[PDB]
Amino acid sequence: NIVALHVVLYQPEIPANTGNIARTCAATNTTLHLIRPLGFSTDDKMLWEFVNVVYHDSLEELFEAYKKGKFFFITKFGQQPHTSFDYTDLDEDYFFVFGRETSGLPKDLIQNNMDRCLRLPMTEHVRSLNLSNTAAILVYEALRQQNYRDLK
Amino acid sequence: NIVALHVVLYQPEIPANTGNIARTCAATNTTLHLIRPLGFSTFVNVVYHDSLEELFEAYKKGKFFFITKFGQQPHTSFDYTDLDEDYFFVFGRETSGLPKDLIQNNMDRCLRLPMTEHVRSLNLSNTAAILVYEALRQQNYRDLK
Ligand SMILES: Nc1ncnc2c1ncn2[C@@H]1O[C@H](CSCC[C@H](N)C(=O)O)[C@@H](O)[C@H]1O
Ligand SMILES: Nc1ncnc2c1ncn2[C@@H]1O[C@H](CSCC[C@H](N)C(=O)O)[C@@H](O)[C@H]1O
Repeated sequence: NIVALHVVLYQPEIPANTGNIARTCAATNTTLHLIRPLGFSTDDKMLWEFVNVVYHDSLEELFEAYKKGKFFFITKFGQQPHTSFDYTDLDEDYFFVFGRETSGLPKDLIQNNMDRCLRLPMTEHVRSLNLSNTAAILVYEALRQQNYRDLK
Repeated sequence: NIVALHVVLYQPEIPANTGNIARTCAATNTTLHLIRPLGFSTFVNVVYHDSLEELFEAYKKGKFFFITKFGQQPHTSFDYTDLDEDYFFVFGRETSGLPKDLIQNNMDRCLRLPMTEHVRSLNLSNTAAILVYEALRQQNYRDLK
C-alpha cells in the first residue's frame, strides 16, 4: 500500500463479520485492528496469513500508538457521507473505526468527534447495514480515490 | 424520479449472504432478483425468477452488467445515473460464479473489483454493497439520507 489504510473494529461480536472484513483487508493491503474484548475466540472457524491483523486492548491504546493518525468514525450520527473526505495523502495513516454490530461506538467518542463521523446514506427502511458490508464500502471508496494503486 | 437499480443473484447458496444483500437493497431502494434454484429455502422489493433467460426477456430494454473476476475493467468505469434506464448488476454463485458462456459472450459488460493477488474473491454480499453504493455515489445519493 502506498496510502496507509486501517480498519478498526471496536469489540466485534460476530466472527463471520470479522473474517469477511479480514478478507477485504487482505484484498486491499489494509491493516485490520481488533479492539478487545472480542465476541469470539481467535480460533473460531468462521473467522489470514495475507492480512495484517493487530490486536489492541482498548481504543485509547490504539489512539496513543498512532498519535499522528487521521481517525474517522463510521456511525449513523455522522452528518456527512463517507465520500465527503479525501483519503489520498501518502503521508497519513487513515483509520476507519467501526462500532459493535449491536451497540455501535462509545457515545462519548462520537460526541467529541462529530466532525470526523461518517454516515452511509440509507433509506429509513433499515436501521443499519451489515458491518462487513459497511467496511467494504469504506475501503473501496478510499481505493477508488487512489485509482486502485497496486491492485489488479 | 429515481434511478432504477437492480441486483441479481444467480443461484445464491448461502442465506446469510442473501439476507445481507436484501438488507442493502432495502437500504437503497434497489430491486433484488433471485434466480432459482436457491441453495436454501425461502421494505425489500424481491423478485424470483426460474432462470437468467427469464430475467433477460422480462427486461428487454435493461442494461446488464456482470460482476466477475474475468472482467477487465473496474465497476467504476460505467455511469449508473441515467433516469430512463434499468441497471442490473448480476452476481454469480458463491462457489462457482456465473455461467461461463454468459461471461464469454458479454465481456464488454463484465466488471471486476480490483484486489491484491492475496485473495481469490470478496464475500458476495460485500461485493454487491460496493456496487450499489458506487451507483449511489455517482448520484450523490439522491432520495437517501
Ligand atoms: N448506515 C450506516 N452509517 C454509518 N455507519 C454504519 C451504518 N451502518 C452500519 N454502520 C457501522 O456498522 C457498525 C455496527 S451496525 C450498529 C447499528 C446498531 N443497530 C445500533 O443501533 O447501534 C456501526 O457501529 C457503524 O460503525
Ligand atoms: N473481486 C471481484 N471482482 C468482481 N466480482 C467479484 C469479485 N469478488 C466476488 N465477486 C462476485 O461475487 C460472486 C461470488 S464469488 C464466487 C467466485 C468463486 N470464487 C469461483 O471460483 O467462481 C462472483 O461470481 C462475482 O459475481
